[PDB]
Amino acid sequence: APRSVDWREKGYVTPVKNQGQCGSCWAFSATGALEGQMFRKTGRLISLSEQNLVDCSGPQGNEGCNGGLMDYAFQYVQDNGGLDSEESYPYEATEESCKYNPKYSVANDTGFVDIPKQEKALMKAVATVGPISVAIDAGHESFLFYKEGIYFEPDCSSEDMDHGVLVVGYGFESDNNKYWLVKNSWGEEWGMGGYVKMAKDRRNHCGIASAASYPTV
Amino acid sequence: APRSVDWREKGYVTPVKNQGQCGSCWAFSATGALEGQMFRKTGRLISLSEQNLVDCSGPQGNEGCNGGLMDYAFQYVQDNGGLDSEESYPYEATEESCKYNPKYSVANDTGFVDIPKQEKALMKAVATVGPISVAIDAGHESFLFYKEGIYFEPDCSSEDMDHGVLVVGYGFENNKYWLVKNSWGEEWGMGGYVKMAKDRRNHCGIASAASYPTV
Ligand SMILES: *C(=N)C1(NC(=O)[C@@H]2Cc3ccc(c(Cl)c3)OC/C=C/CCc3ccccc3C(=O)N2)CC1
Ligand SMILES: *C(=N)C1(NC(=O)[C@@H]2Cc3ccc(c(Cl)c3)OC/C=C/CCc3ccccc3C(=O)N2)CC1
Repeated sequence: APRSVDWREKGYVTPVKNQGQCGSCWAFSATGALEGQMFRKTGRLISLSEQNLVDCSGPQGNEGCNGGLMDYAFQYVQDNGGLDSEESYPYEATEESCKYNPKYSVANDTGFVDIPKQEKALMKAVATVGPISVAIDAGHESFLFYKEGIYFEPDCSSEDMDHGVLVVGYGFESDNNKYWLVKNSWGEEWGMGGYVKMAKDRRNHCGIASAASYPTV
Repeated sequence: APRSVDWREKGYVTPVKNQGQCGSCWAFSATGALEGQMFRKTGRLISLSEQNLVDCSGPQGNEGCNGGLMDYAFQYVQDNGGLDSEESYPYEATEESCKYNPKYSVANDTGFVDIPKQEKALMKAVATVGPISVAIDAGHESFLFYKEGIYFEPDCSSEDMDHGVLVVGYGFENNKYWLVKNSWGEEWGMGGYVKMAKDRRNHCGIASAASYPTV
């Protein structure tokens, strides 16, 4: 793998979204990774309907605005045979009723892939694949109020993760200088324009390599 | 016909766009009446690609960024299948190479209907269908540096028109007006909109080249 990656600078990443008062992180994480893969494939960046996942992917094991898994989102897309654009199926930020229309579907998959739970396996993947759906331990007062620099929270857990995010690359900066560039779904006024630099290669910090995946496209 | 009409009140109209330093007025006009008809059919408002129509409707007789006519644009969407979204084929404000992809198509038409050269006939169309493609004489100063009110250019042409726009409704304020959507950004007129004088000897030829696409 490369030494320094940023998939934003390749037009692989849509602008930062906001999930608001609803627990749909998983669906922003899924549409992020599906957006980048549809992009490598088709050359067009089209924003995908997080609401389509929030509404319809209940049977494949999701909990609407109370939690979900990214791979379950990928599984819904494959079974459903598609996913509408953000434009046709806008984010209403509550679980509503399934209004999927196949005439607007702008994405597909043939499944997903689970990266081994090593930070180097997640490095190589972020490098050859594109942006990657990951889960983190986000429960700390200090994440909720993030600003800049490399995030490192001593009390962070490596096996119990609660939040789904998207890894868009990584790089360095004198001390412990490596990081994951993580796209969050809490809008632009949070973090470094919606992004958090996570500590990379400090014992799997916040469990970023523990539940990492991407859709096959 | 209803005392007053507005299609923005009913979500048939996408926001006022801007053609820039390119002569693509026919295209923005064409996409507007086609956006309003799709909403009629489906229930989803989706923004369409002027740049698709600027590049690829050449075979129908349109002249890229140096002009065109709305009915060749409608003909192009039938003589092609559908048309791509704004997001998949963005607007570059210049004539460039044709880049259409059928995988990203979100509109269709079964043809187009032309309205008889009469203002009364146009009132009925707006009221019974939705946004209507029209063509007007815009060469005049009171249009360029125009802020507010019912427009009236005493020396406006009824035969010779050079600018395609969209009619999104009409109303009363014994006065009448045309609720016309322009493509000169939100910065011009009434948020990109203009009140043309209505039922006043076919002012600026609003009713002269009026069409709308069927679905
Ligand atoms: C997002 N705002 C919220 N969190 C979720 O929806 C989580 C994200 C999450 C946590 C952990 C893992 C992933 Cl891939 C995603 O990794 C393994 C998962 C363990 C249990 C996660 C899980 C399983 C089923 C249903 C929900 C859920 C979960 O907590 N998902 C809502 C706050
Ligand atoms: C928009 N910025 C410009 N105007 C045009 O491109 C026009 C719009 C137009 C004018 C007239 C009519 C329609 Cl439907 C649309 O109706 C009468 C027909 C006129 C024919 C003029 C014409 C012919 C060929 C190519 C373009 C064109 C024209 O001026 N169209 C560019 C300034």
